[PDB]
Amino acid sequence: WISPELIEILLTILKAVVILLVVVTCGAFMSFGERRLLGLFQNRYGPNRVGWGGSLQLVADMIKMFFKEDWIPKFSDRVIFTLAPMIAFTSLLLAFAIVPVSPGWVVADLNIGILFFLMMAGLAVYAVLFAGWSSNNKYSLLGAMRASAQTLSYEVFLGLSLMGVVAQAGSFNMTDIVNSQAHVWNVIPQFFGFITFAIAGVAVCHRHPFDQPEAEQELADGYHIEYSGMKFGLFFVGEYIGIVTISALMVTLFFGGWQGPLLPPFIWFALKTAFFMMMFILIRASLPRPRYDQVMSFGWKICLPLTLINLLVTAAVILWQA
Amino acid sequence: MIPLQHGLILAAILFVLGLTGLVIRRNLLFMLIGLEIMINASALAFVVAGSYWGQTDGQVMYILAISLAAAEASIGLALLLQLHRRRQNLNIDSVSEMRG
Amino acid sequence: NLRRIMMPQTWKGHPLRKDYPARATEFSPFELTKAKQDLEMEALTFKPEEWGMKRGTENEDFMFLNLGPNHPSAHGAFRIVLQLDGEEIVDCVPDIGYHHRGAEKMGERQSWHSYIPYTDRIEYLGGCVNEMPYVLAVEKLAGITVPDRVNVIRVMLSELFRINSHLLYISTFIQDVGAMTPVFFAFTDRQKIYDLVEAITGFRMHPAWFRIGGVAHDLPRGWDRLLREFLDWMPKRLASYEKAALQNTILKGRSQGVAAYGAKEALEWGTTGAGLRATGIDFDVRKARPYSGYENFD
Amino acid sequence: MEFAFYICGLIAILATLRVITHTNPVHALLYLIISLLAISGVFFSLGAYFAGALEIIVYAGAIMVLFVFVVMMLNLGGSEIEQERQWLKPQVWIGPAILSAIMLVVIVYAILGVNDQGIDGTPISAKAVGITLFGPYVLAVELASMLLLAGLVVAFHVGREE
Amino acid sequence: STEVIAHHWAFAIFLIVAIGLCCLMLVGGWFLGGRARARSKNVPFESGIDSVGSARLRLSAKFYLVAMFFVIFDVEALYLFAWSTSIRESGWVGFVEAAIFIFVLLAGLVYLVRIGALDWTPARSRRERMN
Amino acid sequence: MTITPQNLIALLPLLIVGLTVVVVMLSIAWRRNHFLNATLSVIGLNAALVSLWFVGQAGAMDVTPLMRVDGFAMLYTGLVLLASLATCTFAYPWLEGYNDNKDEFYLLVLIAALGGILLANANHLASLFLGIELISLPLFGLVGYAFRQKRSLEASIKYTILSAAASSFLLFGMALVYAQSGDLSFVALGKNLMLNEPLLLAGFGLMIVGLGFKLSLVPFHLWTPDVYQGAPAPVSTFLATASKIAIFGVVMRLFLYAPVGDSEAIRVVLAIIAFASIIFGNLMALSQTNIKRLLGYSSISHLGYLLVALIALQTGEMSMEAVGVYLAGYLFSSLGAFGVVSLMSSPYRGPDADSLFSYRGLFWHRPILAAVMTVMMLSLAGIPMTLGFIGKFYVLAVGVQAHLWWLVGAVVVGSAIGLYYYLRVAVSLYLHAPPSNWQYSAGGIVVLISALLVLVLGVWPQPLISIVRLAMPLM
Ligand SMILES: CCCCCCCCCCCCCCCCCC(=O)OC[C@H](COP(=O)(O)OCCN)OC(=O)CCCCCCCCCCCCCCCCC
Ligand SMILES: CCCCCCCCCCCCCCCCCC(=O)OC[C@H](COP(=O)(O)OCCN)OC(=O)CCCCCCCCCCCCCCCCC
Ligand SMILES: CCCCCCCCCCC1=C(C)C(=O)C(OC)=C(OC)C1=O
Ligand SMILES: CCCCCCCCCCC1=C(C)C(=O)C(OC)=C(OC)C1=O
Ligand SMILES: CCCCCCCCCCCCCCCCCCCC
Ligand SMILES: CCCCCCCCCCCCCCCCCCCC
Repeated sequence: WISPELIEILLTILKAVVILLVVVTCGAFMSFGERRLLGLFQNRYGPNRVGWGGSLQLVADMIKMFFKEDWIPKFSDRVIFTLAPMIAFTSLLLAFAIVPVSPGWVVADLNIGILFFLMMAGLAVYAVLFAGWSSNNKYSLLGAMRASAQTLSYEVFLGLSLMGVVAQAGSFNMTDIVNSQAHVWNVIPQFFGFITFAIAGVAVCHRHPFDQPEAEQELADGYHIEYSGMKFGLFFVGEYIGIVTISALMVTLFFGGWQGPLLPPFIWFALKTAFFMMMFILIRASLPRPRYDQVMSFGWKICLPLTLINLLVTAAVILWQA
Repeated sequence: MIPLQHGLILAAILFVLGLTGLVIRRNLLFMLIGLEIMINASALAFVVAGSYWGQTDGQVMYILAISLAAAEASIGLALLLQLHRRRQNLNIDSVSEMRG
Repeated sequence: NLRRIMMPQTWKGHPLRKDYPARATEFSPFELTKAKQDLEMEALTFKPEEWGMKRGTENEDFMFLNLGPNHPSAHGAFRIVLQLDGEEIVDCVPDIGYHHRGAEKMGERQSWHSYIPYTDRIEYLGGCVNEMPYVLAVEKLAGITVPDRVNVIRVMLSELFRINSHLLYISTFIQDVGAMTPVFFAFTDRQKIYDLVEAITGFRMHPAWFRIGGVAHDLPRGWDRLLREFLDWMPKRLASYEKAALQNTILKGRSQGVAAYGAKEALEWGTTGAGLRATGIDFDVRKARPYSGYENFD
Repeated sequence: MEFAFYICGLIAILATLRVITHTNPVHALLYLIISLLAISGVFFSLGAYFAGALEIIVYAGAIMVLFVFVVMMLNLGGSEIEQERQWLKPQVWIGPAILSAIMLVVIVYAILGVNDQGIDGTPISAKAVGITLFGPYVLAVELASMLLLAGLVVAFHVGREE
Repeated sequence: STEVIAHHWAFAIFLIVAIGLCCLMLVGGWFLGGRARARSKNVPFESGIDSVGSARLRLSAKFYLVAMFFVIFDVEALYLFAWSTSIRESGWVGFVEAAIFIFVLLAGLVYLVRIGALDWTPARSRRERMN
Repeated sequence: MTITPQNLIALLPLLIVGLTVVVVMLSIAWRRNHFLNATLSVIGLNAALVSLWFVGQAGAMDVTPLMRVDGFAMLYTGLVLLASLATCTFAYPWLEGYNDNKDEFYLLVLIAALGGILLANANHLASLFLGIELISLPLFGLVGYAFRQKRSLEASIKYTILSAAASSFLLFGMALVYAQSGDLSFVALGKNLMLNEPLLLAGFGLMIVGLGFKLSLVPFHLWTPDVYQGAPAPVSTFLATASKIAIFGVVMRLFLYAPVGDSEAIRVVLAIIAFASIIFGNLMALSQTNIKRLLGYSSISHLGYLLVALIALQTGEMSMEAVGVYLAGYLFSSLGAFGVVSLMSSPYRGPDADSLFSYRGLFWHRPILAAVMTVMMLSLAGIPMTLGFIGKFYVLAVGVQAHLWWLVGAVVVGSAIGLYYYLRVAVSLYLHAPPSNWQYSAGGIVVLISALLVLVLGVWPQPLISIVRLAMPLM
């Protein structure tokens, strides 16, 4: 089995496996990082005792989550109940599989690209829907209805917010998208696409301020009330992986991806992705939660016309300069 | 090297399955689901035909097909809402008082 | 609907009667059995027919939801039973009595002096504010006119605990609206107040420090240093809370126009304090019926 | 390519057969999701990448609306399952079974006589579909916008409360 | 070629290992640790008191009209997705077509907003009474 | 190919109807005004009707692969525009009694008229599919416009489900045809053939299933009396005239242009469908006490007569002008009959007046409406001095020229059965039974003008013959 083609195949497979393991590790260590960064933003420390600087807090949480009683309620639809954390873990991981983290480091150089991300987000809503319905809990059903309402709010304009970047690159492929930002990052021309994608991508992960399915103050944590043990941990690890994926996609589409003047390309990609991960934490710490009817009104009356007008203006600019 | 006949046969199987579901189900929601299966099978047949000829027209007809499917599902859900509001049941045999 | 409101439905007797025994040790110790647990859990279960509520319309069913006693937004042992049409509240029944401590019955059970710590725990974020009307009413019974220094000490402790309670209230409102950060800083401000309050009274939450005829001790040497430190610390923190949270338009959209009532509704329900004065009725006890030397402050 | 086509088609056939003969509506919606994912995999195996992407994209939203309506009306525990199971009898399905079978037999007999050189599966890009869509098919785009407008107006007029 | 089939294998292994890791963590959570036994353990959580009814009910959502409209608007979005990847090839004539399409879309949206089709807030939650 | 300014000039009624759809909808968004929105809709339809003159001055040419504009498209666009204008005129006094919102009716009528114009100009399988759905879906809304009633909701659900099924059938047939041929244009359906390829024939059979549903042709006809009775009476007017006329026009164009129109198997299947349609539609209307169901079975029979004229399209040369003359006469007679039904049901008060006991003795309170309705019953019967006879005479001449003797005998037998039930209605008008607004008067003027046109062109048909012979497509 000594051939350049085969060893290139295993090299690509090994690079994909490394990307997958690093993304899952970043989700778990960013549960820990959310705790530490919230401590930083709130003039405190967060977990800094278990290990050096709290570095073993994630290990202790993982051991506790594994040896917790992982139960399935007798009143629940058992197969759907077990299936919902699997969807929550896998959907935005698969969405990460199109992110080019470096030249030569991408799992899937798909022709559809950002279309595959839209596919995975549209699949990702069903995790919360199935968790809310199957658990046979009133608060969880209210959370599932709120999650569907949220999906109505953002999915109408998420892809349209990406369409200006798609129009400028002339392609759905994400490597072409980062190559079209060789001179100017897309946050400058596609600024309105950037803010609408920021809103819709925060709403994709059901992160605060769009945590209405899991609203603690209203629904007492909502759709995942009956979950415990590693199914609950699956929901939150999938949420943090979704934060990682949305931040990396924001970097890839609007901030040049890995392109930068001095540092190695992965250093630039990791720095920008870490900045937007921190921004996820900071907006969780900073701003209050709107009512979900107000969120639906904002998505349908403000964001969607903004994305349509942005696409029209972007096309007029492109055809004027061609 | 997929034969065109195999794709057409798969689309025909899905079409007749959706038609059977439309006939044998009294619930209006399952009838709408069978209608969705029918139109999706016809759109799959168009995609197969477009891929055999190497033409974009198969996917263009697919796009028009799912636009019709979306608007038809919208109208069917509105009518199902009216049937549930005005009958408290989704039995399609109950709405049969015009005859002869 | 003349049913019990403090005691469970399967309660025998009327506890504020003079022949009803006060102490729990008069009766058998609490023995939770399976039959008793099933009985009192049946008695706690909401019955919508007893409150004139239907189970739904013809088109849809109403969801009867327990908002409490264990809910993050219920401020204690407190249940509201929500009749929900989707997310709309058709009607609600607030179910109280889960925090009944028999404090009035205990008032008949303790001496005039030994009852003061119970007055502290009537409104447990209030402290010396709760002590003040009791000691003033006892001093009316005793024919006592306290000196001016007592009046100023009691006013200062009352205003410190009013700031403590208001800090908790504002931060928890912001937390309930959705922004969780200002509660950390506001409890730091509460710790500055508690530095002064611990130094003066020896205790944080329930000082039990007012006395019939005065206060328990003189002010310790160096209290003014702690008061000056808190008065320097507070206003920048409060301005930061205002700008960061209370002037955020999402918080305004969550709160402005929400659960609104006017002067007539405030008067007919006995609403006092900030709700009544929010209706425009300028009624504060410290101005209308001045007590404890509050007339000497501007 | 043929591996993906045959396995995705088999999964789509089995999931659709599970859909039309199922009692629980939420389970039926999940099998419908699985069947549409499988048909999208069939689309990807034939080189119709845009059609497969749009198949997952717009049916994930559409079945979400179906779930909303199922939660609004159908889900009641075992009451709707018992009512739906009593609606299905051996006679009720065996009636249209031969009708669908002979329709499939006639359609398959007509299919098997056509000239077939095979589908090579060369990808037809989304850019080419966009060029054709806004090229020769301009009137299709504008009148499809009018069709979706009509769907909007009909849905608003019918599906209201008062 | 070879990079394409290498990326196909990488995508396959990525999906397989991700699903297998999820299943492995589910199995490890299921089998490790003890189990609790209680009389009311298998009762759904509703803040410590028994339910009135259950979660299996005809709970009427208020945004169902917006759900129909969302399905329609997602199909319009895919038409614009097809346009946006080939803007330079379609030229100004394709721009005029998409401008007409987007204008009809926006007129339908304006019509839906103005007739109150997108409003489902109850009257006591519309926040009319402010200072 | 692109869109030339000349192509835009040929696109004028489509552009005007789409623009007035947008304008009427924006006016609805601004403020609900029943009078203003009805006026804007009829102004747009009249503007398209008078822009037909500029379309005629342009000439006959192709607009994209999807559309072809010739005199045939002009004639059928004019027919569907007249049907839509009459539907709006009948709809206003009916909608005056409607408590809910009335302005969406005209929006749905305009979008359905747009679908009719597209079917008039359709040269493509994509155009045919899109025109069919652009007609059908606004009719899902219009048939169930009074969804607060049992019958309108029943008719809406039946029409919606069955038309979705027919659209799926038609789309699968189109896909099979495309898989055989490789082109979706009408002229290329059978160019690569030996014309009886099994997949092409099966595709055209499934398209025949969908199109025969839309044309109420046996055995895809069972929806017709239910949906005609359940729907509001102006909706029944539109569904009987514009949908049938536009779909039969695009079917004529498809069978004229496609090389598989000359296949013998398709001709035999269509002959069987036409025979069964004529006989069954006439037989089922014999014992109908409801005027709407009777007119539905009547529509089945009349579409059977038109199908007879379509079967002889490849053989003779008179078939297309026969279809034009027949469709003009049938449009005017159906407008008169369904308009008298609408004006008797106006204003809306719940259940419409559709029983024959309601129309029994109509002459003693509404003499003009009784005269119009009896003229329409004579015309639908194919009695001389009416335009319906001129259409029946054209159908018989076309059938005799092609030696379709079974269809000729079917037309004679069905005409006798029709004589029975039409004369029953017409004489029940004159037995003995046991408004005040200018829009109602406009509806009365419309049915009176239709009656006078039916009488005059039955006596003197030559102007209609010359007009229809002028409306010739591209060979
Ligand atoms: C990599 C991904 C992560 C990236 C991280 C960084 C970006 C994070 C983005 C966070 C987005 C939060 C968006 C929140 C939208 C809330 C809109 C809403 O519903 O507001 C409601 C409120 C009052 O509602 P109203 O309609 O007036 O009242 C009707 C009452 N029935 O209405 C109002 O208060 C009106 C004003 C609404 C303002 C909307 C928010 C503006 C945009 C987000 C904040 C800025 C983020 C940074 C942007 C780039 C800056 C360079
Ligand atoms: C209150 C406001 C009221 C507003 C008015 C409403 C009522 C009146 C409506 C007026 C409509 C006018 C339509 C005019 C169509 C014909 C225009 C024309 O000039 O056609 C001529 C053209 C052939 O001549 P030429 O132009 O020289 O062509 C050479 C090569 N192109 O001819 C052709 O190519 C074919 C032309 C014939 C096509 C059919 C005619 C149009 C549709 C008529 C439908 C109704 C017919 C049945 C009723 C007949 C009654 C007598
Ligand atoms: C490999 C498996 C590792 C499992 C580790 C799970 C750790 C979950 C912590 C997430 C979290 C939860 C649940 C949480 O409730 C919370 O409070 C709002 C946080 O912030 C302080 C969190 O970070
Ligand atoms: C979680 C990070 C620190 C914030 C601490 C929570 C804020 C203060 C708690 C308010 C509160 C009070 C007083 C309270 O009494 C109560 O009932 C038990 C609650 O519901 C659970 C409350 O939320
Ligand atoms: C917070 C950043 C999260 C990144 C997640 C994705 C990273 C996947 C693993 C990438 C490993 C290889 C990096 C590139 C190697 C070549 C360059 C080396 C010098 C920087
Ligand atoms: C209460 C009303 C229920 C209506 C159910 C209708 C079911 C119809 C099933 C028809 C099955 C036909 C099977 C084939 C028959 C032979 C071929 C067609 C006739 C020649």
